[PDB]
Amino acid sequence: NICTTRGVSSCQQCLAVSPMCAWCSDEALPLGSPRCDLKENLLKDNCAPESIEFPVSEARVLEDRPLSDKGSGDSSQVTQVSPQRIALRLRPDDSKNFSIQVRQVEDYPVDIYYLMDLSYSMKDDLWSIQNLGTKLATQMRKLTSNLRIGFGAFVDKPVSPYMYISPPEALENPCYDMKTTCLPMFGYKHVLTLTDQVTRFNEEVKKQSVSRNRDAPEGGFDAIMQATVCDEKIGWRNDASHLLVFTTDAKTHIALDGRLAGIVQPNDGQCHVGSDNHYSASTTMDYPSLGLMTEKLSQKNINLIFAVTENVVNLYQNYSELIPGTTVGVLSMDSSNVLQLIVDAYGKIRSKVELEVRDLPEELSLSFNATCLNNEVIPGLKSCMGLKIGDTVSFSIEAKVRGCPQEKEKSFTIKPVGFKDSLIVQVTFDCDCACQAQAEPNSHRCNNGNGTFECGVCRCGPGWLGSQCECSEEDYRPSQQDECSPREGQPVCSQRGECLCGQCVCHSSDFGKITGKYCECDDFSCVRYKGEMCSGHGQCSCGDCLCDSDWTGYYCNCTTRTDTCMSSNGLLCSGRGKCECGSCVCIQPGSYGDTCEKCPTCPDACTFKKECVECKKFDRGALHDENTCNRYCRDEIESVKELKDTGKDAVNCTYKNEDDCVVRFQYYEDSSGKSILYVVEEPE
Amino acid sequence: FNLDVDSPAEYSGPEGSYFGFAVDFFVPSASSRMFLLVGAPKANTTQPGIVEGGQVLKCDWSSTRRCQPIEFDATGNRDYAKDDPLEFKSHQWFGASVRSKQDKILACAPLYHWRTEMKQEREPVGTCFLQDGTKTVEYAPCRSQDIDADGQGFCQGGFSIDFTKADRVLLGGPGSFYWQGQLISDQVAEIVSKYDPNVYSIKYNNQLATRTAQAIFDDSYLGYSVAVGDFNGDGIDDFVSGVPRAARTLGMVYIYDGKNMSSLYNFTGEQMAAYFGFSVAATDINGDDYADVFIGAPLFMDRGSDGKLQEVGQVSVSLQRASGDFQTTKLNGFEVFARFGSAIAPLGDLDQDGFNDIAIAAPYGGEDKKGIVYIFNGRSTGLNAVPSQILEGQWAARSMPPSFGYSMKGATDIDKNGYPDLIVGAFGVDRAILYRARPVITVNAGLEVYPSILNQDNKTCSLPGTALKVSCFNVRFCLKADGKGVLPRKLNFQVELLLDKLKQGAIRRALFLYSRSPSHSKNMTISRGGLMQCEELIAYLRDESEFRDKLTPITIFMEYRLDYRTAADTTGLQPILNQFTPANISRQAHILLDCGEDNVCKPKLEVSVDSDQKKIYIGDDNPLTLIVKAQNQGEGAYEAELIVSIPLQADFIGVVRNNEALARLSCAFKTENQTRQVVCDMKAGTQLLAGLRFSVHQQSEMDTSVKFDLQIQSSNLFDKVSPVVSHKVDLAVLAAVEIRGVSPDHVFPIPNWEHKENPETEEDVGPVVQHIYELRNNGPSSFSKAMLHLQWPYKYNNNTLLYILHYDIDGPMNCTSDMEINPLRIKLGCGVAQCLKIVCQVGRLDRGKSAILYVKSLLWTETFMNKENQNHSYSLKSSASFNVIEFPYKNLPIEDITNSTLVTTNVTW
Ligand SMILES: CC(C)(C)c1cc(Br)cc([C@@H](CN(C(=O)CN)C(=O)c2cc(O)cc(Nc3ncc(O)cn3)c2)C(=O)O)c1
Repeated sequence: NICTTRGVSSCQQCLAVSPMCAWCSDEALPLGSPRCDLKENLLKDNCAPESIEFPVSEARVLEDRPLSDKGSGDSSQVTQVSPQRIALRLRPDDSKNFSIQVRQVEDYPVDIYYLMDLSYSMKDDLWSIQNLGTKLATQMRKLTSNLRIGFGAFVDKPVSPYMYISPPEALENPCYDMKTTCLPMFGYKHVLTLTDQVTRFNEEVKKQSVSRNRDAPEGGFDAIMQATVCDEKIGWRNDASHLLVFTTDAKTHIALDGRLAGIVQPNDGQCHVGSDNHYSASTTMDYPSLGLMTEKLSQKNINLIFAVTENVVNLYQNYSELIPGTTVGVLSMDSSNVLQLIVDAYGKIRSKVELEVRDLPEELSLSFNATCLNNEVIPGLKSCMGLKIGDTVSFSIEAKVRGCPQEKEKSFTIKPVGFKDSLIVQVTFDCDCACQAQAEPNSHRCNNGNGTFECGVCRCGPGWLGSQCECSEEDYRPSQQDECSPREGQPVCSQRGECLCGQCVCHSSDFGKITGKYCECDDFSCVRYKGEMCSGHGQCSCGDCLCDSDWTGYYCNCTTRTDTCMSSNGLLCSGRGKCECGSCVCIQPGSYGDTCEKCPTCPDACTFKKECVECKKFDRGALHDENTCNRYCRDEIESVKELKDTGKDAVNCTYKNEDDCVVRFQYYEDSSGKSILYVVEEPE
Repeated sequence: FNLDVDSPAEYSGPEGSYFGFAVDFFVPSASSRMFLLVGAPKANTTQPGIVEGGQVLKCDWSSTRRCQPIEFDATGNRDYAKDDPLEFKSHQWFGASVRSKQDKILACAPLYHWRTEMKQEREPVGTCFLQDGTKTVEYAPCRSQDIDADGQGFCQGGFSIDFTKADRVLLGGPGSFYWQGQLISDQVAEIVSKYDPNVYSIKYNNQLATRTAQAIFDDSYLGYSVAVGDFNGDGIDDFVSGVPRAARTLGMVYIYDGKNMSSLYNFTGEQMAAYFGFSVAATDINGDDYADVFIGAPLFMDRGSDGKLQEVGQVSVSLQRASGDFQTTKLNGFEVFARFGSAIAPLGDLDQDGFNDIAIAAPYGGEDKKGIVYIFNGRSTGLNAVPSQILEGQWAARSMPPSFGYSMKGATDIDKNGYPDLIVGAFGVDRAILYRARPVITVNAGLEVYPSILNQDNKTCSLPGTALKVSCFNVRFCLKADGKGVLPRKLNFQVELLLDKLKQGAIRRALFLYSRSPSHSKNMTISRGGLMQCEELIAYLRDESEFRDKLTPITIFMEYRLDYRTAADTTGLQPILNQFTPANISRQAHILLDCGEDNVCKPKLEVSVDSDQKKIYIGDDNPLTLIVKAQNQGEGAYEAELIVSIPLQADFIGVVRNNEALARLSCAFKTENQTRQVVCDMKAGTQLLAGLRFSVHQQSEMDTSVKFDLQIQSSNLFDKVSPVVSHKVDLAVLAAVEIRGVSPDHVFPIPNWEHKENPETEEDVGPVVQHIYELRNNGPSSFSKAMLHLQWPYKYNNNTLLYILHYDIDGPMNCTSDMEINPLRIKLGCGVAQCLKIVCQVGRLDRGKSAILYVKSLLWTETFMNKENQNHSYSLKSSASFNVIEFPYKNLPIEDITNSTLVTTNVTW
């Protein structure tokens, strides 16, 4: 079997060759039996059990605490990930698994930072927020109890193609030409630090004033960057959700857009808000690119909300597709609906969780199997959505190594995006056996010394060979009695090496090592995808291109990640197909597309709705007992007695039930994305 | 790969002056000296009252390297009236953009202001200065009577500039017409002749300039970067301009005609906010005499492992074909936040291989954050996606990043060695670096042994110094070297021959005759040209008593090197060897394996081939596999080799693994001498059975089958070639086409409905009923034309069962009805009732393509009220079918495919 044709030469090679191999190193030397094949074999063959070396992977929780139930003011007792630190032990060829739990704690502290564009078109907008603080308090009282509110403003850089200077007195008042008054241009100014006294917000709004811009795109990205990175100035709380509201009216400037203004120094991401609260580097630092903004938002755990007027929604929505965790909404031209938008955005970014890995070594690889609500397992993906506050979800992860690198101890973390808590994994490798502590180089136990006694057979030095090193290059005895031939007729060492005094030794090589008692194995002739080379995310031994946990395949050529394969409705491949290794393949004809949601021949939605309606109306059916019927009911269900047929695209349906009565139901969706449905209280 | 990184030229400017923001070569025709033009937009000047005026400096070469500014304009702000200045030259960023053609230099101040003649105002039109030999003129095409932001007032002309072959200047202003941008193109002679220092808004007759567009095109920044190249075959350079904020900030590239400013081409990026068009280059990368386009997106974010968006940048390479289209490939970045693609510099042919090469910068990448430059070589297929050289910055940062690579200029041999050199700008540390290119040498090596098979008893020659006899042969070592450019006439090569490579302490078998060692090193001189002019040496074998390993081949090994110091030339520019030429070469020999036939061995080699894929389809994911049997019925063969040769279009996946009963091999895939083959790898009477994977598709379109050829070639002297064998696989057209459709399934009176004399709306008749059908091709082959029929009951017992309303189609098909559609202008099968037939014809559909048909109809509620009164019922039903009539493959056989489907609907009261 395996572990016998390979390894054997030493304990370390026996450990490294394959996960299931073993080694026994008794001083009895029971020759004629293998010391490397398997554990139960070493149990027999009269080899000492206490000398049997067989490390196995082991993972045990170091620090874990129960998930919190109501975090309405606990200083540090609030928990959201139940295991916080685990120790992972890996024999350097194998893998093992562990579980994570993530919870949305009720009544979690919230810090909202309202950032506003202050162009002239924003003027009426500025008038509508004069009482925003009290309304925000009275609306978020029922959601959180630690609301903190901050205020910041921006127009654009007071530099070149934005305002320059003016030969008349427009420098101190640009609005005199329009027989009005306004502040001079300002890039970004911190106005109100996050405070729990809501009324100050209102007190701080009446004193604001807009400024004249040359229309044009605004400078909001600088303001967002400074709001995220200025930890002390803005006043973020570590153990609190962080909503950054960004209200704007017009288009936006990008990185490398400031080169027209003479600014060529890239944004560095540090905080440049002085004592005056004005962005000092506004005239010297370029706009931040979306990569840097995404990085800083992830690092500081800030969730970004784009409150924009209709004019530009189709732009910012698309921008939100390049910065995960961003929520775009609709804002009236008078900005009278901003509070409802913020409540909806907060309620919608708390409804989904998502795991990310930080400080993952290049050696390691991970595979994720998620478990969402209703106790359904959706393997292959790490992000769950559709949650509600107070709900808990779980994930299973297995971690595999190609081998073990020079380092012996490493660490990384698995963290839910937007959360404070995380799980810290400390990984270690048992590359070497335990016996090296009793190594005796050049001992008389080995003939004429000339080598090292490594807990068993001597490892011969240069010029010496064979067990016990009884043969050398000065003798080269041809008498072999160890079956030094892989096959009858075939060369003794398959022409890849030569047999000397009983054993094969493999000769030189150009682009790969050679392993095996018959020189039958290498690490350069592995099968390859598209004939190029073994993709690298996995092992290449004996012509086999093994793969990692996240790169699995015959040729290591198609990822097992299931991030692309879920549909927008919140379930895998629109429920008509499965993700194979990155593309939804669906099992029914008349269906095609990325997720096979484009099926024209598929029947009306109310056909799939009828069983959910029956479940939510009457207690009958096997699916009702199994409660799998709850999977279908993604849309909100309400019982009514009047036909709410009023709707632009409201869809009706009828069902002839088993009884003589007829079931009637309706459904429609709105702009906020919440789809609702109504069932008539009594069947017809 | 030949840029000299061991001794770059260093230039430094005043601290904090952005020395290096713009770089170009100055090559005047009036002298043999060439300069570096380095822009310092923040350099303080001696102009009266001018703070941060900017400069352009001519840094010299082959001297005490010192940069002295050019005195383009020695005056300050002019006066419009008493105490009314006309100009504002402070912080004008002069030298931010520098270009030079022949003895003409164009420097530009993008941030120049001026006092409008209409009213007291300060507007950044930007200006430029053109130095032509001894004369120097001011060129400000955006200083015209268009004053406000809606005109050329905020033009910022000179942001990007470029000369052309026909001595015509292109200038881009990203601020014209509410920052729509503008390209202004003017003849140099006109600019020089039409200059009056007292005239502020000059009129040029031959000005080509793009004009204002709709308000949607605003904030486009047309002219951010410009390039010139020919793209309609007229011989006149066309205009390539970046519009990085076009198409909702997706970024675009316009190509305008070079003689009347007409739109020729548009390129559009794929990701927003990427500044697709930040840098544009136009050069031929594959030597087809057609200019190819390179477009940079330094902020491109691509998806890596773990599905994370990484900001690496991208370069889109579009190759120009004679058909007028472009073949586009993408080249992603290497490091994160390095902004790969910020600067794209053509170099011409860096190594003079025949295909032009390019350089692309990552100004914020490498060790620390001090910028690097990747050099790419061009091939026949286009750009090579693997950089052949990495230039690394070597300057610690300061208050601002060094930004090594923010500017380059190539395609100029500052050294006059025959290989174009490069300049890299480091304006963050106020430095400019000159990388010279070393000559590339191509070397061929030859190694052979005359007998190549040693009968161990052939003790023909006696070892010197004694009377013993040994079996000996000869080894020939030959070298050839050549290169382009200025190279020394003689090169020195160190050659080492190892007479036994694979064995290492194993005792060797072959020894040098004039020595007793398996290694021989010699120094020899090579002329750049000449001939091989090579020598031979004699080696022998030790007697049988020394060793017993006779099966192992004796491997002769050759390594060659050259002393770079000897050929370093006067300036210290030492040459380099070609990147892909091999430096080591090996041969193999064997001892006689007791064949004894005629002092050599005679093998007999046969092959056979088969597969389960007797017939194959036109095109799909080909699972094609081959089972091959190889037999050596004769004596053993030395270095026997199996070759699989395939016609024009095919591919090789690999050898089948995890099959124990099938013998595994290490077969490999090669393509050389415009011939593509699979080459795979014995003792007498050897049988082997192997399996292989292949991907084959039809692209020639004259034969209905595909062929394969097999060959066996070995090192044996007599049985060199085995008889050739051929294999055939038939081609098939399997266009699996199907139809499927669905009806609402069931329909229930209408509330608040009253009878009317005639219905005028849809609700007056009754509810709507929809039927949806789809004809879809799920087969590995496409079909040309097909027809489908829909059979539908229409009336029964003088009662309208249903009322057709309108059609809907998706796909290239045309339908037709046998009776009037919607006879009344509204705003129970066919076996027993009046029928209606709908015949539709659909064109070509490929694999996975389909045509979809939608029908909506109205339910006549009066008929069902009469049904309820009369106490009966209707069993409504309908049918459909299709038949294919044509396949696009005329030469291929055609088959008939016909099917049908049935639908139904239920109505209750
Ligand atoms: C003092 C100051 C600096 C306040 C000032 C002085 C003068 Br004196 C004149 C103005 C006008 C100029 N203007 C005007 O349009 C005039 N009202 C623009 O500057 C302008 C700019 C764009 O960069 C795009 C567009 N048009 C546009 N915008 C968005 C879009 O999606 C498409 N097009 C328009 C204004 O903005 O109010 C301002």
